[PDB]
Amino acid sequence: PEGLCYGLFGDLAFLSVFETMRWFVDTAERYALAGRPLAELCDHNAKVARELGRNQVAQTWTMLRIIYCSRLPPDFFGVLVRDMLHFYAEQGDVQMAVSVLIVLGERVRKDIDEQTQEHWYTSYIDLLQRFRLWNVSNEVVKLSTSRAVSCLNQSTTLHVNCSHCKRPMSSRGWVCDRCHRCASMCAVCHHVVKGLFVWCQGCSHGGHLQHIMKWLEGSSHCPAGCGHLCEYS
Amino acid sequence: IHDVSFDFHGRRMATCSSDQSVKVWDKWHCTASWKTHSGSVWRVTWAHPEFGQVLASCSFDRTAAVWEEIVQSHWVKRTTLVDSRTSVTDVKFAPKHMGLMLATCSADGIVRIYEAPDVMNLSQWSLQHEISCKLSCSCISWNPSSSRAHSPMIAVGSDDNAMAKVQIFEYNENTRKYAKAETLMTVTDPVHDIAFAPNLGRSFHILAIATKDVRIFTLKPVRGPTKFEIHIVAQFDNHNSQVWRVSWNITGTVLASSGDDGCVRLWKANYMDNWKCTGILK
Amino acid sequence: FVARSIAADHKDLIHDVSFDFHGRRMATCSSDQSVKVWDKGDWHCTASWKTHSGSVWRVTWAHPEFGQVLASCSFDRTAAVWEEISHWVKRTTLVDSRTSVTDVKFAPKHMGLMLATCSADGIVRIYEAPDVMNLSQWSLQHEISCKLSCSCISWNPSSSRAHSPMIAVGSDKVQIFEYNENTRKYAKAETLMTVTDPVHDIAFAPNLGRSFHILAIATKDVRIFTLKPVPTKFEIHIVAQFDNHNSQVWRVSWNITGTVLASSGDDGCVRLWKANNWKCTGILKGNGS
Ligand SMILES: [Zn+2]
Ligand SMILES: [Zn+2]
Ligand SMILES: [Zn+2]
Repeated sequence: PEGLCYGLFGDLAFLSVFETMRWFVDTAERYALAGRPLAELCDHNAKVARELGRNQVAQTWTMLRIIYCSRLPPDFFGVLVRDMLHFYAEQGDVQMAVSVLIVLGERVRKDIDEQTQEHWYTSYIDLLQRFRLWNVSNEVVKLSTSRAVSCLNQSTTLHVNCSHCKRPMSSRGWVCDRCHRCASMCAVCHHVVKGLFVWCQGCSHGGHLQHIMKWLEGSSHCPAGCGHLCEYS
Repeated sequence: IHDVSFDFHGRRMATCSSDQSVKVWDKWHCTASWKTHSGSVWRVTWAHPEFGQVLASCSFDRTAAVWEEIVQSHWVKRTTLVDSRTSVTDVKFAPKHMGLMLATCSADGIVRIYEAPDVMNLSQWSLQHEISCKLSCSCISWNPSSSRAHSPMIAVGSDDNAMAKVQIFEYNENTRKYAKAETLMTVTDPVHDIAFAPNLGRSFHILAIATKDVRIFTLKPVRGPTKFEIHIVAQFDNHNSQVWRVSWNITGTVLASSGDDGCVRLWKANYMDNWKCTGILK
Repeated sequence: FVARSIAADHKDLIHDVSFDFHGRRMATCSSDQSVKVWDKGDWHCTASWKTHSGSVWRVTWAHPEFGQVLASCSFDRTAAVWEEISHWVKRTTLVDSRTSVTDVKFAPKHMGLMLATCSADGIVRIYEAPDVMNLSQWSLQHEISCKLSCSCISWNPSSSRAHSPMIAVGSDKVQIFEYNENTRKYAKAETLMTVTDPVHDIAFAPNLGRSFHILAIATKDVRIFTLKPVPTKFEIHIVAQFDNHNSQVWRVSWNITGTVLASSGDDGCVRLWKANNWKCTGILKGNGS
């Protein structure tokens, strides 16, 4: 006669609407995982952690910067870093472990078995997708040290056919071979859409993503002029 | 209201009651209230969004139904699972890492597990395995571990003779069939609900059991089903009554427990692995 | 018609100036063999490079549909074709000519990206790129022999199905050539017997749906010819003959709608002629007065 269920945003239900995890979202939002040297990455991550209030996380980032981005034996700290990663993982804090794996790179990947690494990666990806954070999830997938996770970002290839000929186009060109005409004509500014080309399933029309976004903000008809109620107003 | 379940994203709920209605609330105006079953609906659960807005409902009419939202926003009845000769107690989708797999437990002691070969066609399901628990099943809980080191594992809790009321079954790669893996002889009180804690990087599986008290086990996988070092770590008797439902944190750290007293309380463990109550709600 | 100097600084004398289709981008071929590009409430230079060994006479843009493509005739018998990647990169060089390339003007985009060059030897070549995605290849197809010293060319901006491709050729007298689908080869179409003085600029006009083409000739006196179709025969008629320049006219250019004609002569005066009958609408000078 009783039903209990906990929620994703910390909400508790039993109908009870008990509100009763913004730190995880913020850390995912402003960690830096690539494109910068190890020292800069660790310093930025520690600054973010200290600003949020996780003192131990910032201390861990700075300690990693001391340990790696510098005599003691080269492999004297490998067991320590592996133990720190396992301690973060076992307590349910997966974002820190995955971020350390991304930032350190191959310097620590060999110290952890592929099964546990993939488990951590999948858990963090599931958590990120749960909070509707696609950007950080895709960044983790792309930077993943495990090939299995990196391959999870690839039936993501769309096939395009020119309408004037009903034939396939080359996977690297914007010019139709048969019709000899640009089938990627922009539907607003009338140029060549070499990059992002937003499409409509109904009227099969589209153009520059920014142009279409700006056009739909002031009207509801397809800019190509077909009458298809694309946004239905 | 017999059960409430949040969706994957935590923005929608599915509430089923004895009024022959299953309601879906969106962040909370009920966008759809439709009659589902010929009997009272016990549990309704959500599925991973990669398969779409999919609901599973088990009822007293010996049938388990799978619902899907289609575009206003109307819910359709994708499939009926009439394999059960008696009432179906609990139904739970498997974790997304195993694909679209459904498991139902019947009051006759048979746990039936289904799977749709094509995730794009929910109208078809196949009874991949059937497990006999030799006792009246009450609730089941899948193991949400996404690690490749843990085989797909399902635990069945019976509310049935002072025998073990909790059976844990594990997938065997060679035999390609579930089999008994762990039997909790220490749990002889009737079991009303079980809920595995989300793994989320942990090296061991944490099991929460609903009984006359609240019990938490850490089924550590020791190095044929894999043996476990089963050891209860939290015997909470703050309820002073029977336990109905148990729900875990979204990170598998805080266990929400609800008893017959009408009070919902949360349990978390410090760094000594000493579980303690972190709040009382009512 | 208020004239105001644009905030642009050039270290060398500019020979030719060409706008873009939108009117934002522009190109100039300065006296130091430098092809510059400016961008748009002021003008900001974005590119400048040396192109050839000799002087660059005329520079003109292509249609933006194929991309930011520039052409430049030179004295080294070369007409380089440039592309924008802002790092402008030369795509090809059309050195098939034997004498100085007097002028180069891009063809209308209604028939693809084509290119024509008039050589001082009296032969006009025509280049086309079958693959728009790869501008590094340009196959010569038509070798129009004018039998006279070519001075300028101008394509026909007409894009209707009833009008064949059309190229004007001057001399330094006016010979107009039209494409013939029956023979699949360019030939002679018409000749302006009324033109005897040397020509320094020949320019068609944007038809904008007219039933006839308009030709403007730069000579000792500005002449406007209305070519009315009836090779397709033409009713060549002269509708204007202005001696206001009192000197040889060097440049002629039409507006986007083909209604007002600009003529710049040796008198240092830019004169705008508009239909009313054609009469002057504004006399300019070097300082803009
Ligand atoms: Zn085509
Ligand atoms: Zn555009
Ligand atoms: Zn459309």
